[PDB]
Amino acid sequence: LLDLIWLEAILPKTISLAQMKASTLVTNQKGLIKLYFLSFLITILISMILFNFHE
Amino acid sequence: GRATFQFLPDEARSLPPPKLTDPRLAFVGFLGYCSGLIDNAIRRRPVLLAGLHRQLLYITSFVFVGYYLLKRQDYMYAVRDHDMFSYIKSHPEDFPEKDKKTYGEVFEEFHPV
Amino acid sequence: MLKYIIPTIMLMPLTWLSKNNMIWVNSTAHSLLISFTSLLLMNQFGDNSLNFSLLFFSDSLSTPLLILTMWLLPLMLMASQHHLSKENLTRKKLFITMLISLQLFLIMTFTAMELILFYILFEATLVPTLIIITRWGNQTERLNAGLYFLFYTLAGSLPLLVALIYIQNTVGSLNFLMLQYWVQPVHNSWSNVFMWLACMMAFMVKMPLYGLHLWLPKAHVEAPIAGSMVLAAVLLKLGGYGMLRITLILNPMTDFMAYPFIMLSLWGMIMTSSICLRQTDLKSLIAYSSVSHMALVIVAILIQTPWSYMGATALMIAHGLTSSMLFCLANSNYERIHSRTMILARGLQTLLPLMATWWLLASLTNLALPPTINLIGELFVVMSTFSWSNITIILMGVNMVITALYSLYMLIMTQRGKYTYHINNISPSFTRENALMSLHILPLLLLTLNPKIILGPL
Amino acid sequence: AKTVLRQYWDIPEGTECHRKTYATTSIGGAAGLVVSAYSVALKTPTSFLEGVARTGRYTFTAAAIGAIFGLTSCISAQVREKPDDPLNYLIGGCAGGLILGARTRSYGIGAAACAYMGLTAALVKMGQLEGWQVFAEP
Amino acid sequence: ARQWQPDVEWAEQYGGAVMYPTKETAHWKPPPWNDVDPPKDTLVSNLTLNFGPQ
Amino acid sequence: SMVYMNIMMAFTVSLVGLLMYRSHLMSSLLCLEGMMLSLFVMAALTILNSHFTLASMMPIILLVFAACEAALGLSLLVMVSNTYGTDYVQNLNLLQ
Amino acid sequence: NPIIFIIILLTIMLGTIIVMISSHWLLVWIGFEMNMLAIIPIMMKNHNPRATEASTKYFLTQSTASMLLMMAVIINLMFSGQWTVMKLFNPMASMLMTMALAMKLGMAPFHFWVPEVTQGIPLSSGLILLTWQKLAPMSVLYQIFPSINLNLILTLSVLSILIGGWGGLNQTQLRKIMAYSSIAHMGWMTAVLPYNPTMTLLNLIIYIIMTSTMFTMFMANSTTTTLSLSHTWNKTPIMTVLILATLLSMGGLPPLSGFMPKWMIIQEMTKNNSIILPTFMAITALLNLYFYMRLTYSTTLTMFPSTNNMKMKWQFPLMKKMTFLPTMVVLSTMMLPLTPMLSV
Amino acid sequence: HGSPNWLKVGLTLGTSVFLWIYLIKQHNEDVLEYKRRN
Amino acid sequence: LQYGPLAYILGEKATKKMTEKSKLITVDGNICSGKSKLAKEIAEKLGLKHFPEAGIHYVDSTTGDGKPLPVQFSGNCSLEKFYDDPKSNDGNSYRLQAWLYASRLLQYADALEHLLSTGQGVVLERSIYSDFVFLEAMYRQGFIRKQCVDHYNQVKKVTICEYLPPHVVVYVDVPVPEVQSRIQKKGNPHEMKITSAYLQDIENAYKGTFLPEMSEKCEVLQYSAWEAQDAEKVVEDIEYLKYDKGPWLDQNDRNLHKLRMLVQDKLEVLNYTSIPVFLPEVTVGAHQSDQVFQEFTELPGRKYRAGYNEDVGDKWIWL
Repeated sequence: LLDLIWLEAILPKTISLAQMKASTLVTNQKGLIKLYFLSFLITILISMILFNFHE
Repeated sequence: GRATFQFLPDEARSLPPPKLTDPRLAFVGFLGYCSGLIDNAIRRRPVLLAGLHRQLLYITSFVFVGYYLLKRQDYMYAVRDHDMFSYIKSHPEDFPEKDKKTYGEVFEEFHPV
Repeated sequence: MLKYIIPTIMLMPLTWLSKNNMIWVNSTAHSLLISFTSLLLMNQFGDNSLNFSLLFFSDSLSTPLLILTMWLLPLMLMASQHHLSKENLTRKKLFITMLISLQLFLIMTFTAMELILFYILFEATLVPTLIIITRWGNQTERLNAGLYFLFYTLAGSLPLLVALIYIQNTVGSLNFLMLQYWVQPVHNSWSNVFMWLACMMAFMVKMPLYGLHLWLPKAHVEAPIAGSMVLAAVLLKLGGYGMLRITLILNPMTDFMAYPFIMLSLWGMIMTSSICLRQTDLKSLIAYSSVSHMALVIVAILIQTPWSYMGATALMIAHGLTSSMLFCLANSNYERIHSRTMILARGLQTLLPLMATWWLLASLTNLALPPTINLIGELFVVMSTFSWSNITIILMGVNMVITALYSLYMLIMTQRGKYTYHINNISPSFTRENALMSLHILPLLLLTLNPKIILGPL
Repeated sequence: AKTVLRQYWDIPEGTECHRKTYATTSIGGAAGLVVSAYSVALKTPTSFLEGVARTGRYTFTAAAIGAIFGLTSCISAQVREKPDDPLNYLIGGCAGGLILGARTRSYGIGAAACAYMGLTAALVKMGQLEGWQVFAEP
Repeated sequence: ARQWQPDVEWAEQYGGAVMYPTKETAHWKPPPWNDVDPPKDTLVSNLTLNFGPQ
Repeated sequence: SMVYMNIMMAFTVSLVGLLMYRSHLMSSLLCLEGMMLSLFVMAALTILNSHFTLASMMPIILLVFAACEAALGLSLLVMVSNTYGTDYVQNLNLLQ
Repeated sequence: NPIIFIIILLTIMLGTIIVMISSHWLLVWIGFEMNMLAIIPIMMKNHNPRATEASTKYFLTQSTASMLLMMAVIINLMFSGQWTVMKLFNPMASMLMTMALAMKLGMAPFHFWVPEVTQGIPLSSGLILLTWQKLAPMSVLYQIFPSINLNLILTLSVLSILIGGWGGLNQTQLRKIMAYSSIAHMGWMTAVLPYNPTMTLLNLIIYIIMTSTMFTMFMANSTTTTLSLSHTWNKTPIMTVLILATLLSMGGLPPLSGFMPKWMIIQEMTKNNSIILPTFMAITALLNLYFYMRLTYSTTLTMFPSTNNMKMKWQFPLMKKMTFLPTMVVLSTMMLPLTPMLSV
Repeated sequence: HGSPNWLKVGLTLGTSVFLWIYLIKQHNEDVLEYKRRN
Repeated sequence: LQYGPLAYILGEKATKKMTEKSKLITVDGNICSGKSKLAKEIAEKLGLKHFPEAGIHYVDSTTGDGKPLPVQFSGNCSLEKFYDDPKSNDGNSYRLQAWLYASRLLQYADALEHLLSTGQGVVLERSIYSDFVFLEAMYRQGFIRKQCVDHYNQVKKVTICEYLPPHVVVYVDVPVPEVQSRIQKKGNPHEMKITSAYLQDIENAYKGTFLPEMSEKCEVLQYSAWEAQDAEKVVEDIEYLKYDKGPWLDQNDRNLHKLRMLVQDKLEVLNYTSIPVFLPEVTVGAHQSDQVFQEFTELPGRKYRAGYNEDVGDKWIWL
């Protein structure tokens, strides 16, 4: 009730934590060649505003 | 570091050379001795003591190449220390002479349990 | 080691080079012959110290620990042949060669001359163990247990490399333990916590605390043919000894934060043996005994100042021989009844009388009956941590209470009768079944005569 | 930019509890505009409007963490014993994380938002306390 | 026989469309075992010029 | 002078939202060939007042590849319409 | 068709030599211009309508990634007019330089260049030819090296393995599983490039070897992970033992030689009092190993060889230079005291 | 009977003797080129 | 048939052997009608190497020397065991059709292999297209299921991509289903009582299913009578020889055609039909199960080591 629960709850949470976020990065990369390039432009502008990159 | 784009330059003459019966040169080609046995094992030979003419010339390959490779490895450390010791020899202000003090000077911590 | 590794690699092109079924007798013949040569140059003298040859050996001078590593390849081949002999000879030649390939790296380990030679050999294992876990088991929960055996051992051991390379270019070079005469102390800071903590935590993942023991009843429960790497995995757990090499020096003055490792591993000791008396899987019964009185060394290393190193060394090879044989008692008596359920094996002690002594003289070493190698080990630990604080006799005394009721519960389940079933279970414990069950107690009670061989520096 | 940190790490140091949490909601407020938002917005094309609001809508949800994240520190910096400490600034971790715990309901997120944020909270001010430098040169 | 559990379901749970392990989502396809030519639609009714009373 | 700001403002005929989007992909390949003459001119204004005497062969060679480049890219854009009849960049089958 | 297939294939490596043999930014423009001209036929050969709709997604990604480079040249043409390949004399140029060239090597931004091409090209045969295009711009970052902003080259590289790692646990198609962990092995080498830019090439020469030997193993039938089951008991059981050895080597385990780079590359990353930078990445490539374990749990445990089909005949493909690849890609960890004094 | 190709069987036996004698002459020279230089 | 790139740049194999002697011909027929009464009789005059129809032992009839190994290792559904047509079984009666299709495909993959190597015409008995005619009365008689019918229907669009069609394809003189007496009077003790649902249905399935290849550009030469017997023997000998070049091809579809210039119809079929292990390379089975086409992992996964004695018969040292 403890040795198989609250030691097994915290670290095999990490198995179910990364695979929750390994699904948001193939199923939101679903094609959309229109939407590759709208997202390259956000990356190219945010390098101008953010930090050291022009300095 | 001068005399650019050589495999190994002219000035490597005064290095020993790395003569044979060194265990690396035994080991270089020992993996080739293992590799020729694999070369039969991929193809359903089914020998594992197959044609020796394929099982030879792997030994000849690695040992010759690995010898001719190691002549610049011992060069590059020899040219490494050669430039460090010169910069040690000039600029004594960056290299002081420390004082020799025995254990009559130090009062260390002292932490017993 | 001048050449102990050099004959034991020559064992490897002998097995495949052999004939048919002679491959069992050819390997076990020559493997016993190293046990003279292992003893031979070693056990020399002896007063500061035996640096052995070169950058490859400090001879395992004050901690012998290595003769026991060389019994086992001529102990496991006679054990593994029970249910292995249905596969192909091409895979039967494999399972002997990787087992020798596990003994090769352990031989350059424990001696190792360095701290960075240690790690690359500390991690040179876990590849030939994992092959014995995944292939050659029983029904499933092998594969997740093959992954729980990783990712604890490997997640912890990578911050060693960050700290050991950090020492190698900070203070001289770590390459020798005898260039460790110049040691600057390590004070109380906010970076020197982590230098202590990352260098220590990768050893805790093998010899477990009460936390992070979650992989230990996974690999031992679901386990190869007849304890065949389970005998190896009990040595490998106590082959994480290197905290004795590190923490004696190399941040010597940090006891300030020992306390979350003391109380976690001193209260966990009194509980993780208590949590096993309701086990129903027999091989998981032993698997928690191996948690408890292994974790007594963790409060015996961090508490320094010997009369503990007298005992903390003797406890590493106390159940090196005991917990090996208990797995061999359970790798046998499973070939006949095909379950590891402890309920089912009743009606015994009439059918197999000759092995009744093998149950008791196993379980009489946990009761530990003071003239053995066991209560010469605990009673130095008891008289050590008494001098830390007097109150620690309570928890460690109740440790002695519950394991008395614990060991007999495995004995007394066989003293019943009428057997109700079982037209099988005929085999009257053949000549092999007693031979590999012997050579355990035969050195175990022998060394109790002059156990000055089993001592640290100290 | 880096000068925001040169007005964050320089002047207050525990005291002046309004300008501490006025500047420390600028940084965490700015990251709500970030790539996460960018990505989702682009991904769903939203609509002519309402859609836009909804998209940002969650960016507004995000804002709020850096509002309390000085405030939990600068209250508890002076009231106890008047340094700034690793145990001082630890307190801003959990309840600072619990904004993400309060919304998008807890019992599986919120305490895990509490626990791990408290780990990464104290190490930051511990960083300059030992003089840690991430992107360095010889 | 006895040795372990090499069951059938370990092939279909690894059954290759997208390896759903953290949710069922908008899966791609059952991708083609041969080389990839589903969309064969290339045809036109050619031009119908009358060179008549021109 | 201001003859460089216009034209460095005119280099933003890439602008990436209109470098692959939206459909009728010929509209996107248009500004790929029209991104030249913002490089062919921006080089030619610099080599010519500052008498380099030799680097002015480089604006001649700047066209010769980008013509052959875009001609290759226009070959494939027939092949997307040879299989369909419409280019329509919201064609997507091979996911990522 | 046969002779002209060499002349196309020959000029691919002739395009990348001029990238290396150059003292002049105009010639490095021509160098990997014509590579983007002479890859497009190799994409085609069997004319399938995914391949035509894949090279065109390949094409314009490497037209713009070309085109920003010539923009970066003409900026520092205005500033001091020297055209030798060296430091770029302008932070508005070098910023536009590095994150233009980050598309051809594709880093973690400029994302789907890597999976969307390599998946579903019916030429899975090779497509080992995508090791030249990882080799040409690395030969450009060896010179530009003492002029960068030191934040952008790390932020593209810290994101590199954190998102090249997560991306492929959700996969079956083993071309994508090779396409992923190809951004990750571009993450380890450009995290180091500001600090001692040699002991970067050590990681690259290892990466050519271990990846080239992975595709040659794959050229019996293998398409999908379920097809990676059905050749242990059918084709050759020695293939199953070999395909175990390279993966466990490419994960970085210290009994093999994919642990050769890291072991050396942390000798350089600390020694520069940067400790929190490697401890993030060294623990990040750990779930880059859960590709490989759970891939080795397919072939090496006899997982369901059903649908009885006998290959009663021998194999005659061309496994060229295969007998010497897993003898320098596994067993070299003892035999390299100085590979970094030959390559240095 | 035996039936090899009988063409290259010996080229492997002829390349090594070309390689080794080229190696040893390069080695027995360079063993003296140390003292000839030093 | 090409041998690598190096031989191919010196002498090509598209057309210097096929001097109109391609003439790739097959038959369709019905049971006991077009077996060898007409098919095997015409090898000469036209020089046509006959190939047999089918059987379990075709893989045993290659790779050697050469004697057929028994039905244990090639475990199929056993010609003259499936005549019990087990509508309720373990089973499986579909597992015959997998090995029926793969023994079919290797004949046609050696067919094209033989032509460009030599230049001879080849008569086949039943091509790869005949296998679906059985499935019509395999379906309506209750000894098959669906989700097995679709499987080879999915293989058919996968494995058949490069196959140039046959040329003067003969539907043999077939009766009005007099086969009920032909299956009895000609012996055949296990080919037995099973009624018109297997007789009439495949006969209706020769007409409406085989018609598109019969309406493909290669002209057919169809008979429907008792037999040839010197009435359709010479008439399908002489006037098919006039239909070999003259009345021969319309869209031409098979010529080793206009890419015969060391191009994709010259080598890239004659290099992908050599070494016939890449020809049944997509003959890999189901996703996982299919509930009929299976083999267990270690029993009968242990029926492989019995068929793997030394794994290659003879090769010795020193070579």
